[PDB]
Amino acid sequence: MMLPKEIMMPNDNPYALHRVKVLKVYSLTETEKLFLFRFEDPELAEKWTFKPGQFVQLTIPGVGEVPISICSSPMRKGFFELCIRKAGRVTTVVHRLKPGDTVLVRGPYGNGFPVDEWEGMDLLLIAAGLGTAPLRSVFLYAMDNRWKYGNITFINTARYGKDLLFYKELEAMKDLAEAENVKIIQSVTRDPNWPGLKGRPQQFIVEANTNPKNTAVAICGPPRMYKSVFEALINYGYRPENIFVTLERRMKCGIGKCGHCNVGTSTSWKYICKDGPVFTYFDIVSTPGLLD
Amino acid sequence: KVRIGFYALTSCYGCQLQLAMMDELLQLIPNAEIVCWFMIDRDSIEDEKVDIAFIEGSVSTEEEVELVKKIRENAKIVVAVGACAVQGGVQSWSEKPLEELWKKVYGDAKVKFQPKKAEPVSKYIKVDYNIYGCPPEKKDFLYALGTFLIGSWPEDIDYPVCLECRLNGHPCILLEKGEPCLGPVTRAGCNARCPGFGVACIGCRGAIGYDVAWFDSLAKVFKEKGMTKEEIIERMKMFNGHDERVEKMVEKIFS
Amino acid sequence: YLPITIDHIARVEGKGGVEIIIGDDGVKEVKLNIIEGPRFFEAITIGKKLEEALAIYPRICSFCSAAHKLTALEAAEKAVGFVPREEIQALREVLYIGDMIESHALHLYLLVLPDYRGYSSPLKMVNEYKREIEIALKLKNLGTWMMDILGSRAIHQENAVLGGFGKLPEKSVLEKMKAELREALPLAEYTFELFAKLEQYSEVEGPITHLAVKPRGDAYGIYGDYIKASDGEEFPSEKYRDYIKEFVVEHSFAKHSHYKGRPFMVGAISRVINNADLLYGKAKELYEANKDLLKGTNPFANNLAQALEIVYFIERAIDLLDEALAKWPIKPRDEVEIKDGFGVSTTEAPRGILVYALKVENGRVSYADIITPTAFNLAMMEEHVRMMAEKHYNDDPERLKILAEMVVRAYDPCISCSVH
Ligand SMILES: Cc1cc2nc3c(=O)[nH]c(=O)nc-3n(C[C@H](O)[C@H](O)[C@H](O)COP(=O)(O)OP(=O)(O)OC[C@H]3O[C@@H](n4cnc5c(N)ncnc54)[C@H](O)[C@@H]3O)c2cc1C
Ligand SMILES: NC(=O)c1ccc[n+]([C@@H]2O[C@H](COP(=O)([O-])OP(=O)(O)OC[C@H]3O[C@@H](n4cnc5c(N)ncnc54)[C@H](OP(=O)(O)O)[C@@H]3O)[C@@H](O)[C@H]2O)c1
Ligand code: NFU
Ligand code: SF4
Ligand code: SF4
Ligand code: SF4
Ligand code: FES
Ligand SMILES: [Mg+2]
Repeated sequence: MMLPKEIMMPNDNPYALHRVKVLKVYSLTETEKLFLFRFEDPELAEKWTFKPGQFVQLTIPGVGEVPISICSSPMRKGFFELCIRKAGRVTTVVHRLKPGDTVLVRGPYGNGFPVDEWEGMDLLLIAAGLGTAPLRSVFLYAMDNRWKYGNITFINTARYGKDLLFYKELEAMKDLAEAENVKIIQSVTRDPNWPGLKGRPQQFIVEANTNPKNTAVAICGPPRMYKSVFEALINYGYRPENIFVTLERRMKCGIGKCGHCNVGTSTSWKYICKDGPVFTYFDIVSTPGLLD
Repeated sequence: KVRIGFYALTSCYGCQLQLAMMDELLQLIPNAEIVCWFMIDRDSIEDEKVDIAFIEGSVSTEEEVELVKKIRENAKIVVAVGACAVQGGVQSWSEKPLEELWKKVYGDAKVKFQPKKAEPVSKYIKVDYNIYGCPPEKKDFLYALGTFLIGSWPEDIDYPVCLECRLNGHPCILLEKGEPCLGPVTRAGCNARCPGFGVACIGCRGAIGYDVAWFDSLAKVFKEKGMTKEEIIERMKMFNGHDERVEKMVEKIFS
Repeated sequence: YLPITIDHIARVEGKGGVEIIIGDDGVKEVKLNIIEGPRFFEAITIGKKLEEALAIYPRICSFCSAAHKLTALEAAEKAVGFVPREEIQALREVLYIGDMIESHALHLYLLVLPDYRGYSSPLKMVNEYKREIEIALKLKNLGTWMMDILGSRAIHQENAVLGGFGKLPEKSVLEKMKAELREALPLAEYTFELFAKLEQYSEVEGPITHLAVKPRGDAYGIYGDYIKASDGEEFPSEKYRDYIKEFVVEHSFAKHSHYKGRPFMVGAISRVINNADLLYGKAKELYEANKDLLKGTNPFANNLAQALEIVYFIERAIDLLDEALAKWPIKPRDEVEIKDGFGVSTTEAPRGILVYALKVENGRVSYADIITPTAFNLAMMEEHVRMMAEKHYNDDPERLKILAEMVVRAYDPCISCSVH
């Protein structure tokens, strides 16, 4: 968002960090934990609002900072949630955080999904692997604002059945969601012994309950699945002007100075922290190299 | 308290001396318990359980291979300190076999102790982290010890000395005088000491890992300025004598 | 019974071990086991380029890296027929004095002070003997900062190139160095008093052959062309192997040395005994006052001689800095062309005489011979440990071990330079 004096401090320092406390730790998968945070400043906690799809810079003191997307809805005011996978140094230190500990956060950064201009149209969310958390934010924003959006579909896929993000929440939500114009599809790709569904999301796009001409599509996951998902969506009649995807590059600041999250070419040179992380379909089509 | 042990293989004790001459070492005593460091302590026990083991020197004795196997058994983290432990040091500059050097130095006499050619510690055990230099910088020791005390680990360096040479504004010896500077392939952290004093880098901190040390490009640059192949190879193998990349990469550009 | 063995000797440079072979008639045999691995510096440098081979000679030890670097530069310059300018030689002497200050202060305060003060580590002496550790750190920092300014660093100096320096500091830095030496002179005085208060054990009283270098010029110093003896005779530096014999013992990786068939001693006490009359200033006043303690018969006078040498070398460094500042500005380095030759340089290390014999053939090293002070001192160390052990025979093993370790540490042994 455009929060003043709390996103850049009264000292006008964009690198200034806010003190937050971890209240709940929940292990989703083996290398995955869901963290519930709140700002130790009550006014800052009550004033901090974000957009679905935006990210924050989580500074573990003495180790470094990492960019994490927000998975909770912005209308759950006071608290925000982060889902973090153990990939290396900083995340190894993060996974040792027990409730009641204090960590530093600045944000929110980037542009989220344009959920304000998605008013009065269907929602199709396609989440692969770790991309469920930003789409969890979008999904919970849609569920809190159900009267605004039409039929919504949530496709969540993972390599194994134990690596599905928010499997318990989405499985518990499926009842009364099927009656509330919400369809949840959860599938695995490399697990042929999984009792549930199997296959890639492009197989389950046909099983969606969304009107193809009036649907907003949000895709999050590895860059390699994007081309196949684009082919499937274009074949079924989803308009290319409504397809949105998220990309990841190396980030050190999140404000546009370190120059590490660069994509594109000399014709269209862009930065993830300033021009994304949400990109449109035509941006992905025009310049190669944004995928893989 | 973190249990730290400093062990001496065949070395000049430069790394232990560098750690001992730091004024910040007085801050390590309240936060860490030094188990084995014979240079400063006399009550130090060799066979004890240490959280982090710092190993100095090359493996130039059979008893040293037994000691490093014991250290790997007894340590949760094994850290190789210095060029001698990381890449064999300057003792591995010569490719001549052990008996030739022994006959040249000690003549035809017996010592009853068994020596061997200088090899890095990584050949006999698994070193989790490395500290580079000869001797390593005080900043390297500070960063490594502090990150270990916080529970993290140091970040490996994959950038050349030229980075710190260009941050400090030092004149480039390779562009002006054509001197054989090994800086473009040597790991940073020394703040470009030798190029800042007008000398050329001899690569004490070692060549960059992760297969991004370009000896072929540097050999071509040296070849344009009138150096034979063997001079370039000896220069690059001064501290990188256990590197299999150097010979192949230079012979590629000279073929 | 069983030998009394110290597998690893602490607060001593390098890896070593004493072996006291006990017997019916007191002590029977003493072996000084040197388990530090051989690095073959005299063989790995053969056939290597001269400038590149000089950069790795200071890697023999860290306590006397500047000693090795400057002695190697002297040997190489003698081989190639080059004469350094007077101001460059003065700055090299200041760097060598910095090495001597650092090594002597480090030895005295962190290796032979804790065993006299009843501790097992200088890190345990932070709260009780606070002022002693503070002055220790100040002297060590002065030496380290002199080496950082002149050489590239305190260990393995890189600014010392063939024919001078790669880059010389500005004049104000030299003025600050002189001011800091003036401030550190009282610390040297306190160090000398503190080490005069200590004890020279009478169990090791005996006649010693003291070898030291004859200084060049008319002052106590480090550079020299002649080697003196307590027996009165003197021989040229290049003729060292006619009078000194190197032989290999079957219990150490080092070569023991003999002088006329007998062990001898090199070090600070030998320097004082041989060249006492060349001292000037507060060093000469202190030597004249305390000549009774500085008898060339007890190896434990070496620590006091080191304190006296610190006192002398602070003033000597001040004077050399004045001489160098008289000729400002200074060109950092002279162009040296490498002709063939054979140069032998005997500069006086903090622990004794350092002999560097280098032969140059077509810009490359063809013959290298290094004899280090500890290799000189090992035979006398064995003899004096034998007499100490026979004096303290059949006592408690711990007391014998600690007293033998104190005798060994009196020689400030650098095991790394022994094997080179
Ligand atoms: C917009 C965005 C949203 C993200 N959302 C999430 C999320 O919801 N959950 C989650 O688990 N992870 C998320 N990540 C990835 C997360 O930033 C990395 O897992 C983390 O930075 C790597 O930590 P590490 O300890 O492995 O660092 P190391 O591998 O040790 O590397 C150190 C530095 O590398 C940088 N870095 C490494 N990988 C990445 C990366 N993928 N993106 C940016 N910088 C990186 C960081 O600055 C980090 O400090 C997101 C990344 C981006 C760019
Ligand atoms: N957090 C967010 O909101 C967000 C947003 C954007 C990006 N991301 C990033 O996206 C990644 C998430 O994915 P992941 O790394 O966890 O993936 P992964 O599980 O390691 O592999 C991709 C998964 O998608 C399946 N898949 C489906 N269609 C595919 C296709 N066409 N090509 C390839 N795979 C296809 C794969 O099947 P196979 O195993 O058979 O290939 C596998 O199950 C993370 O790097 C995450 O940080 C996250
Ligand atoms: N002093 C001294 Fe050394 Ni480390 C010995 N022996 C070499 O100069
Ligand atoms: S790496 Fe260098 S400083 Fe360390 S022990 Fe080896 S030679 Fe000495
Ligand atoms: S002098 Fe050496 S280290 Fe410095 S920029 Fe030039 S090549 Fe790189
Ligand atoms: S410039 Fe090269 S030789 Fe000099 S300290 Fe740095 S890495 Fe070592
Ligand atoms: S994260 Fe630094 S430029 Fe975007
Ligand atoms: Mg020798």
